[PDB]
Amino acid sequence: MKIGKTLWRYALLYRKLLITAVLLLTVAVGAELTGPFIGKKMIDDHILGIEKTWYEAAEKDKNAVQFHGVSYVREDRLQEPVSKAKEAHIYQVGMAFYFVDQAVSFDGNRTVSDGKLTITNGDKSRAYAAEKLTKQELFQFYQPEIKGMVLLIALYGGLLVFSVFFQYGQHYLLQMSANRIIQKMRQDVFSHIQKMPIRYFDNLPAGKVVARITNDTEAIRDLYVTVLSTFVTSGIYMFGIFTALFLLDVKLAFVALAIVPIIWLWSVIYRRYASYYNQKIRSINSDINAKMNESIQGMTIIQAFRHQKETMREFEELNESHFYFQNRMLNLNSLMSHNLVNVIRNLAFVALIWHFGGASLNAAGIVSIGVLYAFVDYLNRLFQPITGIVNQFSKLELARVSAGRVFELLEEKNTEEAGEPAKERALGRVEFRDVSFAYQEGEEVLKHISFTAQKGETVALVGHTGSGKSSILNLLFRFYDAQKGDVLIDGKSIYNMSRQELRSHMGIVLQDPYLFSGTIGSNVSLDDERMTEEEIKNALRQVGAEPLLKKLPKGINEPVIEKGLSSGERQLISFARALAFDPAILILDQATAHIDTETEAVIQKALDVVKQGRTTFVIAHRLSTIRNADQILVLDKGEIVERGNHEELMALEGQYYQMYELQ
Amino acid sequence: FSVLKKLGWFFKAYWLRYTIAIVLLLAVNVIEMFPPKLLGNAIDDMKAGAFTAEGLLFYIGIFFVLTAAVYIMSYFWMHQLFGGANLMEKILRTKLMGHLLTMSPPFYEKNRTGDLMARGTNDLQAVSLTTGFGILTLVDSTMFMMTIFLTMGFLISWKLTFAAIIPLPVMAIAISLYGSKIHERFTEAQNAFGALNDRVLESVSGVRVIRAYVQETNDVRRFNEMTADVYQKNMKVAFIDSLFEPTVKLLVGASYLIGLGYGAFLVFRNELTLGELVSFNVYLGMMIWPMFAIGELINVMQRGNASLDRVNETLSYETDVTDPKQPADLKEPGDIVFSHVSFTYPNLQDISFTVRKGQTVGIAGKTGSGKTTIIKQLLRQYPPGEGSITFSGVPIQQIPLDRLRGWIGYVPQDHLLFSRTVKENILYAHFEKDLHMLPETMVGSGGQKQRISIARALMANPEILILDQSLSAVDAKTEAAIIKNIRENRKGKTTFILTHRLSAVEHADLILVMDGGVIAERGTHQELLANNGWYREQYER
Ligand SMILES: CCCCCCCC/C=C/CCCCCCCC(=O)O[C@@H](COC(=O)CCCCCCCCCCCCCCC)COP(=O)([O-])OCC[N+](C)(C)C
Ligand SMILES: CCCCCCCC/C=C\CCCCCCCC(=O)O[C@@H](COC(=O)CCCCCCCCCCCCCCC)COP(=O)([O-])OCC[N+](C)(C)C
Ligand SMILES: Nc1ncnc2c1ncn2[C@@H]1O[C@H](COP(=O)(O)OP(=O)(O)OP(=O)(O)O)[C@@H](O)[C@H]1O
Ligand SMILES: Nc1ncnc2c1ncn2[C@@H]1O[C@H](COP(=O)(O)OP(=O)(O)OP(=O)(O)O)[C@@H](O)[C@H]1O
Repeated sequence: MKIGKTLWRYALLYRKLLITAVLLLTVAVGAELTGPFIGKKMIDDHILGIEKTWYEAAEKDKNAVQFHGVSYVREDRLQEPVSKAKEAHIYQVGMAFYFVDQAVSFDGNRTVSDGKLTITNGDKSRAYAAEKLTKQELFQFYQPEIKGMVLLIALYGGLLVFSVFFQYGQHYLLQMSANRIIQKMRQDVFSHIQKMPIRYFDNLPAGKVVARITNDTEAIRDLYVTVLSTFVTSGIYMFGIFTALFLLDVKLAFVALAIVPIIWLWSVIYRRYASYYNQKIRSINSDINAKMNESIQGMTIIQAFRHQKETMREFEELNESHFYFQNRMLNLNSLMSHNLVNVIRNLAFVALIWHFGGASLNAAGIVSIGVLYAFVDYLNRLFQPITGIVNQFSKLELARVSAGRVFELLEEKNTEEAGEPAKERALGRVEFRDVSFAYQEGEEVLKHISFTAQKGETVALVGHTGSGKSSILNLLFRFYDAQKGDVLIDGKSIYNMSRQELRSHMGIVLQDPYLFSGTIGSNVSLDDERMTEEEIKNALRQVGAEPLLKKLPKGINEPVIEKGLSSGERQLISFARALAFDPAILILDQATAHIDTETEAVIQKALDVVKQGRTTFVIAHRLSTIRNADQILVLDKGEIVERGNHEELMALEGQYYQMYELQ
Repeated sequence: FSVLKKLGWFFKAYWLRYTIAIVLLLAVNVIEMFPPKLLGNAIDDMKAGAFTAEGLLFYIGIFFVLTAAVYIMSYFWMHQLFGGANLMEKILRTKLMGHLLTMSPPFYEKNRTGDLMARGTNDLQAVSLTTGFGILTLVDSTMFMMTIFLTMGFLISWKLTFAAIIPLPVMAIAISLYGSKIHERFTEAQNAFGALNDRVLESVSGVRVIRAYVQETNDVRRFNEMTADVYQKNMKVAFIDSLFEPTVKLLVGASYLIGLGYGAFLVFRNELTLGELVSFNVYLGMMIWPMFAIGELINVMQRGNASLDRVNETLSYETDVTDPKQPADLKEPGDIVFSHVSFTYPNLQDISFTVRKGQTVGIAGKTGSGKTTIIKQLLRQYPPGEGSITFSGVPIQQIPLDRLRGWIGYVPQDHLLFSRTVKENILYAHFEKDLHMLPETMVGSGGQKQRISIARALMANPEILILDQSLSAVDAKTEAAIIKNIRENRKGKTTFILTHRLSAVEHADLILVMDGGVIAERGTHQELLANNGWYREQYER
């Protein structure tokens, strides 16, 4: 089993949104990256276009610039080509611009002494006259390009607004995708939780499972957002920028491409050390919180003993290590993060300057400052997301383990497959036959528990702790399987039917009335969605006094906005639910170790209302309020020590006498 | 003073590393403005005729040294300014829980433990983040903005600067407005997710009932509805969240476009160069961070003002009595005499009784009557009432706390164990047999743990041993043996047995039966036989 394989298989769902987002992001990235390419053109061809040769031509009007004498036209803007014609240049020396009205054979170092521009470059090609371009003249030679200056600018502007939309959508789409996947995930998880054996929740706490449902799936949501909004976007932005660099230049693009291994090694070592430095602060802060919590509820005991001042010792023993590893993480951050980003950025400036100077002005030519500017912008865009990339790469492991946890929950095969209800009332003829139930292995807890409760209700099971009284309830609802013997209802084997069918015959009023958050009416109905008016009837029949206090319990009355009130009223609601659902068989796993005063009196008044007309199992331990039971059974050692009526055990003495002797 | 000193006492004694850090930070701020201008100058020198190998070598050397300087200065100053955050975290933890310990439980344990545990993490993190990150944001949003503004307003132009800068105030205000609502709509998602979590917990605890009445499909139908609501809230938040990157992209591309277009226009009027254009664009590139830094600054300085008021209220405003009063004291606690004590909880009414050195005494009574209030007051954990509790003759308050708590050997009815191993719980009784039984293993059987508490209290070899319902878990034979053994060992020592069973708290020395708000009588076991009908030996075989 691989976490990534199932993550990909889950991403394949909702693939339409993912493809839409990926393509929108790709086009937005391309549109944006085309901006610095527009800037390069708008610099090199317009601002730096003056350097191109000029020809004496008043013919191409509306674009032929006018000197103090004749009018001139650019080389590539020559709409009526005249070939050589009259060669002229506009050279730059320091800040001054100088017009040369004659052909030039070489370019290089430019020197002006007395209006005689000299270009030698160690060759002394010639000496040429010159004229200072003044100020208005320089502007006149710049006006022809102004229109283009505007045009490309608008283009830039346009794309920007364009990209904005194509930048919004994709992100939003990605969000939906991830979230929806999580939703899917959650559903499946919960579904699989309703197919889980009760053993699962018996050998596991509620907090763990709820965390494995919600918090883990939130971690997986963050994992998907990390993978998509960071790695995919960053990779697309790298591919586009590198492509643009390769179109601009090759060798400089080879230098820029030489940084990917740098990011690889940076990320590798940063993760290798940050795993240490972050595990050893998460664990230590967990220890810190555990120590602080274990030493706050004992403010009455820690104070009144010799440890009010000894807690500091072992705490600080932990805390100095916590702070030491915090500082170690700070050191690792200092040797990386924005610092290495800026180091690489300055190295990139050095690479640009070195390449251009050594390969362009060593030969005294082939300089494109538009390429320089585009490279500068491209590398500024490139060097933004490296820190986030490395941070997320380091963080990925906790999301990996959480996804693995959810996959293990979603993957194990030991589950119960059922869902079929019943279609009749069983009449409560439950029978047992030498059931030999073992919980873990070899250590049997029930020893041939054989009996047959007739339609006559109140087969009380009062016995010893650690005997199997609760095992009876567990096997009755098939929460566990006996692994031997047999159980029947009207002669039908329990282990040859469906669990939902079986539990559709029998109800339960547990010792702890479960008061699900919400309205009392739904609570008693347990949100059945199949009873409408019987709920209020079956409640008022016994707790008719309670509605007299405030509003209507069915009418969204809310005394249960704190997971409830009086425990008697709490057990009364449980009784009302059991009656409304109206099972054939009825089990009362009543455990009242601390009876709440005389409130139990009405509780008994409720019991007699429900126990009648059924097959009731009262797993009590009072042996006084159940003296009318049709068949008392006493359970010790895991075997039925004694059985009989309320009076047949008094004559025979035995375990029932032993317990009732502690009257 | 005010919000300054409220955290300033931390680096008031640490000014060295909280001033060298500022100095190095400002030095880096100024020096970082060089590389762009040097790049522009290199461009302009390449364009002009004058350029040799010496200029290239000189430029690469200066760039290298500037890189190394910024790399060392950052690696040191930021190291100092975040080690300061670490130290402030360590100081705030220590001080908070030191207040916790050096306190009493009358009104504090009344205060919810949730708030106390939430402080020590949430508000400590908030204040430490203030000290570090809020200061960094102050430096980079009050100076770095002004420095770059003037570097481009004096070395590039005062025209191009304002044009390329006009969109950034709009960007900042839009970011603030977006944050004003994303938080408002984040509470909705978080609390709907909390409701789904509550429902899942409620459905997973009541699994037996759910599957008993075969409602699991409804449950799954209820779980899917809430999941849909969570998703809907997440979408209502992501709608806004996806407006962040587009807006910064728009208002940074607008800045770049204004810079480039207006710079080309100015150059056409011969007011800039090309190197200046490149340098100004690099400056624009380096100006992004302050726009977010201002928002981070305002957020942290708005949060801290209250996230530190919390710690102040749970650290300083607390004023209770956890210490003794006058040097007055009795070196020996042998005899304990009460006089009209009326201790009340934050109960008794005219209670008076006596004890003596080497007296194993017992107390009993009914429910709802002051029975813990007797020994609880003797432990000095709640405000004193009327009367006097004198070991010899003088009021209780004068008795020192250290000696008193050292004298008392207490076993509580609501037993508690801290150390994770029983050995350390005893280093903090018939357990020689419990050693040869199921369990020095680990802590965290009720009777066995009560035995551990008894042994731990006895290990003090005290003079006033208080037992508060410490024998209700063990059998009658076991508790009888325990009391006999302790009385024989502690023959010349005092004991204050207290338990619901009226068998081991009558015949030792005396029984102070408590009924209602006053005493029923101050007789002994023999007199207890001839008295009002109550829980006598009738109810115990
Ligand atoms: C130009 C205007 C005209 C007026 C100029 C006046 C001078 C303007 C200067 C302004 C600079 C800033 C001063 C800050 C306050 C000083 C105290 C201080 O810093 O405390 C520090 C140590 O204490 C010192 O540093 C004292 C240094 C000077 C006196 C020692 C002799 C050196 C003389 C030098 C020769 C020059 C002086 C010669 C004088 C004859 C740290 O202590 P603390 O941690 O804060 O502890 C107290 C708070 N706590 C308990 C909460 C922790
Ligand atoms: C206006 C612009 C419109 C643009 C078009 C809009 C299209 C409509 C929008 C939504 C997409 C809808 C897809 C429906 C798929 C139906 C099932 C099927 O048979 O097809 C198969 C598709 O791949 C093949 O058909 C190739 C043959 C199968 C080889 C295995 C896949 C090879 C991946 C190389 C293929 C190129 C990979 C591209 C990577 C980015 C399913 O293969 P899969 O393994 O189960 O899942 C692959 C998912 N992936 C493709 C995302 C990787
Ligand atoms: N989750 C479990 N896993 C394994 N064995 C269990 C589990 N729950 C109970 N048992 C075992 O089942 C046997 C009987 O337990 P059961 O809960 O049925 O007792 P009980 O008679 O109802 O006791 P009590 O007086 O505590 O109500 C004992 O061996 C107990 O160890
Ligand atoms: N922590 C407390 N805070 C406030 N009042 C308290 C506290 N504990 C007890 N009381 C009150 O003290 C009054 C006197 O009886 P108390 O509850 O102290 O003793 P008890 O319950 O009879 O004894 P024991 O605690 O040994 O069972 C009762 O009315 C109870 O309300």
